[PDB]
Amino acid sequence: TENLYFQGAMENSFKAALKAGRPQIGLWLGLSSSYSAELLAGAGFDWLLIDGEHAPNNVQTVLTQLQAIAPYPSQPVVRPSWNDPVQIKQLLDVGTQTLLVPMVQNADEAREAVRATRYPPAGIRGVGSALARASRWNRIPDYLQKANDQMCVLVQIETREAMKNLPQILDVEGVDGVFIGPADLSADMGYAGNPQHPEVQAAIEQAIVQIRESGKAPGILIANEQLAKRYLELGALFVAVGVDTTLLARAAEALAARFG
Amino acid sequence: TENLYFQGAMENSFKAALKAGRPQIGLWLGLSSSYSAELLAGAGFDWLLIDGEHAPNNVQTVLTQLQAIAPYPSQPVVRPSWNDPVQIKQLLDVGTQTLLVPMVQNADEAREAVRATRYPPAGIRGVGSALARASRWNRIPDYLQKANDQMCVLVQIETREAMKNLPQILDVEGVDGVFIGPADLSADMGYAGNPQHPEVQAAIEQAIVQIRESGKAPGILIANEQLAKRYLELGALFVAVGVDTTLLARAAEALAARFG
Amino acid sequence: TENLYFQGAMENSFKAALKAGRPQIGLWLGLSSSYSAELLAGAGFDWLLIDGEHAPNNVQTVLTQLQAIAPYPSQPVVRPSWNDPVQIKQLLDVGTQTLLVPMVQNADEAREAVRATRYPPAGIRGVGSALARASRWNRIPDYLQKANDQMCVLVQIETREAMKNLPQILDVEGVDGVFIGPADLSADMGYAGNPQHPEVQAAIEQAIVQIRESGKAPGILIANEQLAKRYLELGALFVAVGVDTTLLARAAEALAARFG
Amino acid sequence: TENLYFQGAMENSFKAALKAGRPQIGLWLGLSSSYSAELLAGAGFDWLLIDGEHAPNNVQTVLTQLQAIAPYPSQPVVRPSWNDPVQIKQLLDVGTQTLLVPMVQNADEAREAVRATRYPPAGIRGVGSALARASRWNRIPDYLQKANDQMCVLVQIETREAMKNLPQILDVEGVDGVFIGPADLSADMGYAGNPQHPEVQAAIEQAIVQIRESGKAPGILIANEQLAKRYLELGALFVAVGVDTTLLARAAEALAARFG
Amino acid sequence: TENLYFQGAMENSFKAALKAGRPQIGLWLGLSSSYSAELLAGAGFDWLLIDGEHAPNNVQTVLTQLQAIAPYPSQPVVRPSWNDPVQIKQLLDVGTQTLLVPMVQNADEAREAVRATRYPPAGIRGVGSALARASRWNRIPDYLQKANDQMCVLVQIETREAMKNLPQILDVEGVDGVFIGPADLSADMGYAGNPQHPEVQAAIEQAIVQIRESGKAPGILIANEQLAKRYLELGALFVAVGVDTTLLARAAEALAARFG
Amino acid sequence: TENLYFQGAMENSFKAALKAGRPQIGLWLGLSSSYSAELLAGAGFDWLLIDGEHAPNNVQTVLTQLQAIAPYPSQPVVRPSWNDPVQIKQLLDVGTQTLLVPMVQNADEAREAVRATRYPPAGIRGVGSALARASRWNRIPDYLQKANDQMCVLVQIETREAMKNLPQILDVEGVDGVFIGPADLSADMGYAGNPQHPEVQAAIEQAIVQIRESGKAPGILIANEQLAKRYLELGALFVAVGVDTTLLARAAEALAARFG
Ligand SMILES: [Mg+2]
Ligand SMILES: [Mg+2]
Ligand SMILES: [Mg+2]
Ligand SMILES: [Mg+2]
Ligand SMILES: [Mg+2]
Ligand SMILES: [Mg+2]
Repeated sequence: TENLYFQGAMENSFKAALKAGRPQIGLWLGLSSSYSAELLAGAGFDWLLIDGEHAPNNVQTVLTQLQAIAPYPSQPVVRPSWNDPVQIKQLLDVGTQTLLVPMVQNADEAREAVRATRYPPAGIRGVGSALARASRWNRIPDYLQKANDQMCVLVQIETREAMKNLPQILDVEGVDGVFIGPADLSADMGYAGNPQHPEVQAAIEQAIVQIRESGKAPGILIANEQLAKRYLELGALFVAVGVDTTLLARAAEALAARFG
Repeated sequence: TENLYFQGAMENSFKAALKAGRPQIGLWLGLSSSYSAELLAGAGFDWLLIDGEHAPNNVQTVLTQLQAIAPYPSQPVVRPSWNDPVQIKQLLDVGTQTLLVPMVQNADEAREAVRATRYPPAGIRGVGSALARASRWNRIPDYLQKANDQMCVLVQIETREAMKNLPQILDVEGVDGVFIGPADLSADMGYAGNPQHPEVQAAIEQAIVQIRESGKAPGILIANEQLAKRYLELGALFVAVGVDTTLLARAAEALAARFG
Repeated sequence: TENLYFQGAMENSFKAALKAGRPQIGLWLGLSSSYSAELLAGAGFDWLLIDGEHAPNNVQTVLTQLQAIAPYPSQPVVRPSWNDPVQIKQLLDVGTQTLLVPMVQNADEAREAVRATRYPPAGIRGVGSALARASRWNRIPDYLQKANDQMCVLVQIETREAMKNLPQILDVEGVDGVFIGPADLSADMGYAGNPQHPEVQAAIEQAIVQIRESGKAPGILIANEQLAKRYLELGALFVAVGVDTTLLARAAEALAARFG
Repeated sequence: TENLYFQGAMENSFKAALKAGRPQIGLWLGLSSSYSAELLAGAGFDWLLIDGEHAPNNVQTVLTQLQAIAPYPSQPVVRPSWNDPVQIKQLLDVGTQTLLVPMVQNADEAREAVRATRYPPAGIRGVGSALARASRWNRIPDYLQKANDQMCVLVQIETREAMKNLPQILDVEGVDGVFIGPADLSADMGYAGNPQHPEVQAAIEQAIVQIRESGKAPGILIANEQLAKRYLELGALFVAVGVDTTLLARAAEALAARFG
Repeated sequence: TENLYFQGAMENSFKAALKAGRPQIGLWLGLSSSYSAELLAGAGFDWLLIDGEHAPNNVQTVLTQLQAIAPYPSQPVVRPSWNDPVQIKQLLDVGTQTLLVPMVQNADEAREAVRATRYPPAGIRGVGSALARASRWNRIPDYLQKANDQMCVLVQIETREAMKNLPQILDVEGVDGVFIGPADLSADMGYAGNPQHPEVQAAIEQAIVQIRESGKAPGILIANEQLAKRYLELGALFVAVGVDTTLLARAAEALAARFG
Repeated sequence: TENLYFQGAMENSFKAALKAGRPQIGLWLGLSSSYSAELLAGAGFDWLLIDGEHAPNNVQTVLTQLQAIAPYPSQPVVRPSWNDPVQIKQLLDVGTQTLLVPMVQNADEAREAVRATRYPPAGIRGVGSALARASRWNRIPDYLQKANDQMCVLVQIETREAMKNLPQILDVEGVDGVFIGPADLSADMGYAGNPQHPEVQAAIEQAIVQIRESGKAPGILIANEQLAKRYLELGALFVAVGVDTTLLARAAEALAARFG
């Protein structure tokens, strides 16, 4: 069984599902807890986003959430605080295989994101596999030779500039998905973080169509179910449909109010 | 403003509301996190139960949850793992003023629970108020003289033995409320922790009525809203109407299912 | 896949292996770290002992070690600090199914250990399965009805008194295995925690044989490999053959010495 | 009350006091503990500086110190390790509203500090308010529209270069205060971190006068009471008068020595 | 140097100083922080009391405080939450050699405290020295044979019952010192934790004299310096003269007040 | 003794041993635990590398590992995640005196590493010694004047570019040692992280010879003992001969396999 476990651990199931065009339904994790992460790992989502940008996470809390999530069918995705090669290196060594990189503005930045995930000559990933949960402390055989192909890089387009540079970003080898962040986008477009305006919606839907056309996976986070279904219909392949903090806050609030 | 903060830290608002016959709507906290505790402190509940019996909490995590909840209107209640004077002492020194004591079987045990919370001569509470958050490290004036009166002891009746001893338990001075645990009770009655059986409901209803007629506050945890309203109708004064882990688990499950 | 994950979370593989007379090779975990626990879960042991008696562990660190170990074939066993029903309750709710109970002196104490692990009417286990990782927050169907049968209670015999009471201890229903602690035993016999004396070895051998003849599983911790094989030869079924702190300390020492 | 709490939480009282020219007396927090932070929150200071530059703090320990301090009249100020937009973003999302930015050398850097705190179009603050304690997980109404005006940016001038560029820094919109760091300044001036030299004192006092003249708030940390009063007389508006580690170390040392 | 480090780790310097009649000046540690413990270990105290009774400490935080204090001349003493053999065992295995045991009421209880600290046949201390920091994971040679003699047991007398039993308590072999808790004592005597009353002072003075005449070490905690010197004058040998939380709280308060 | 402790703490024994040409045998610490660090501090190594680049460490876990290691003869060395002046500043303030800086490509970068460790005018180290464990909260006398000379900067050459720039790096004042990272080097040379190729070995041995020739200390990490002895023979002065995670994983694996 250990052998079975290790020859099984390497494979990036999320990446494989995106390549095959299987839509993946996700939940955002901002509770920054390995305990609630495990609870939510059993809810039935295809993927769970561990947010190191907008939730108080770091490399150490990412590690314990990956450990919590590990035995479940739900697949972890991790958002670094920015497109930082050092931070990406550290997240990969604790076992991150799927990265959601915020604020990717152009093809150079997208390329930098991809190269941060890959060992030389294909990138600049630093080698420390004996030390790393990524290789299970060198129990995964041929880890150094197998690692690059199982990395999944998803880049966020969150500004008008990023939207303008989209065709070039879609040309970058190793960018597997492009995620539209509606809150940051509408803010950049002058709608103060509220995406429910026709101009923001048009830019979002056009982008999803262009992304899918290139053969890459479109992604988005949207709490409105009707909009989520509509993005799915247009070809989005990684769609986060809620946020743990929001689910908890709204369920508790609605419950308290039912009792006055 | 510091004088003003301290001369109001002392006051037990939950105990005052129970004495006045104001019904208090509660949420159970099993997430064991100061982060989600603060989030839930903003939802509008009268009280929040920090569970040290059935959730992975200790004195240390109780402390950080009390700190998180402090500026909000919601009032903290703490459940020790058992009727243990040592643990009760430690919970009180970190600032706990309202205790929900599990598995109180008779009047002697209820009396022991009360005495654990009170300084001599009215009890056996150990003195270390310079060290303790309870007195805000001695910034609350005359803490040793004001502490006993602001302690609020709630005892759980969870077995047929406990239900038989209810009249005597209710005669114990310092027992402010009596809480029925329907799952433990139904388990003891032969229904395996499933309270939705006529015999269990009848015992619960009779106990609520009996508690309230003796001038004490009846308490209960119940996830079913219609049962909750019925118990409120009957005179229950501290009613927890959901559990954070359950709210979170069920909302995430339903969300995932809506997308298949 | 979630249904499939849950309908297999319930099953105690260690208990099943012991019942079938399959010898189980174990490693003791005193490092008190979810990080090294995961590392050691990949090494190939049948079972890992999370020590809450002689290592700085608590319910909280047990929980994170269980999460770390979960996806691996190695099965977790937990040692509480003593035969304490409250601590046992808390360990079970975080997901512990196999307990190694220290200093069990007689059949009454063995019976108390068994009853602490079982829901009424077969025991006194407190009910809080909505809150607990044990039921995966109620995602395991019919948890309350399936829990008792998957509990595996191992009792330590560590004194001459305990050895005398062995026949009666072995007659206790629910005692699945009997573990001999050679250090505590030799200490009680007047050999100061050093088990390598003929009189101690003879008592150990006789107990192993006696345990196995009664149809129960004999257990032991032994760092000496040849003694371990001998005890296996004699019928021992759960044998811990080293301790993580010792493995680490001795390998580092020998390495340093090779370089002067 | 929840409504009252939220419509009350948004307001930056420290910023309002500085605009009104009310001098604010502060204590530096380097103990990196939510426990001692709460203790010191009751001491009567107008503000408390949570030091992420010279004390072992990070985003997570800042969060728990803010939670500890929250119910007290003392107002939190947070120093990031440097003028880092990513780190500033993370500190703001956990609820930081007043920032003390070290090593601001010129007006460009001061402008970058200001823009890191503001949502587009006024800055580059990333939007993730559903996830954030800053908005109380979206319970503060109109958070996105109200947030920019409640941010308070204080910049540190700590070198001869910064002193030379002071007139231009004072022209930067959104810089509410300018803090002189005497230890770093004297070091840059060739006095090895000791500010008690006439040339350092002259540069400090001249700067305080120039700062106040521009209508912005001068600030400083000084352990000497006589110098503190003298800086206050010259118009300094945010003056930290001690450091928790120093208060503790000196009180304990003086106590031990009194007993030989 | 490792041999040299280990052959000096074993020795209890506090116990040796008490036996020689050298007065030891102490500081109480309620901050529950390994960081402030190290800071205070440099202040010049003979001993530091890590409080597990009235401060939010556990075995885990005791361990990190012992590690922090280790390289300094100040000697650690640990107070368990009560006279509990299980907790005492766990405290000893993490390296505690000097215990201050609260609420010892009679000679039987004093004897139980002593026996909890000693390996058979002189006591009931459980054997797990390979796992324990106490033996430095077996690097201290002949640990099992040297441990008992380096244990130092101090018992608190805190009630009128305890004062009556003092002669018998003092006849217990292994009781190295007797500590009077003036707050608990005055509370029991009817003075509500306020020891500054003639009757309480007289009982304290008489006990100090009685303890010292029996050849044992008298101990006390007292924040008032002149009372401390008086008790020293009378023969007290372990005298804690302040509390870290109090030192910190009072220095910060006085500082704030000097600035209004 | 406090005086003795402080006037003793300042001295960098590792730096002194390198200047005197005493070879130093090391162990890498990737377990990221203050507990196992203390265990390994007693194993007999001259130095221990706390890895903040490839192990999940941060400033806070470095701090607790330094505290754990402090009383032992083994000397701590710390690797930051990169040549980052802010991170270096924070590591120095918690007490790091010996730094191993990864990915130093040229003499400019080496100079930046050196200047990050030194107070003005010799570098850009920020001054906050009252707050810092580095000065023992200002108990080390003349800390500001003594600190620069006790800093020990070791730079890693890990690419073909770094190897080409070696002569210039060796000319940089304050670079005390040059460490070859074989895994990163062979990766850069096209051998995918496996250093056991003649071309990698030749580049390594030539570099060691050039380093020692310049009068600076060569260093390396190598798990093969025969290669370690061979690098030592050529003049390497800081040689790490194993990794804690590897020692633990391989000892546990070999043990499990001996029992089938
Ligand atoms: Mg965004
Ligand atoms: Mg119950
Ligand atoms: Mg034993
Ligand atoms: Mg400065
Ligand atoms: Mg006392
Ligand atoms: Mg490297």
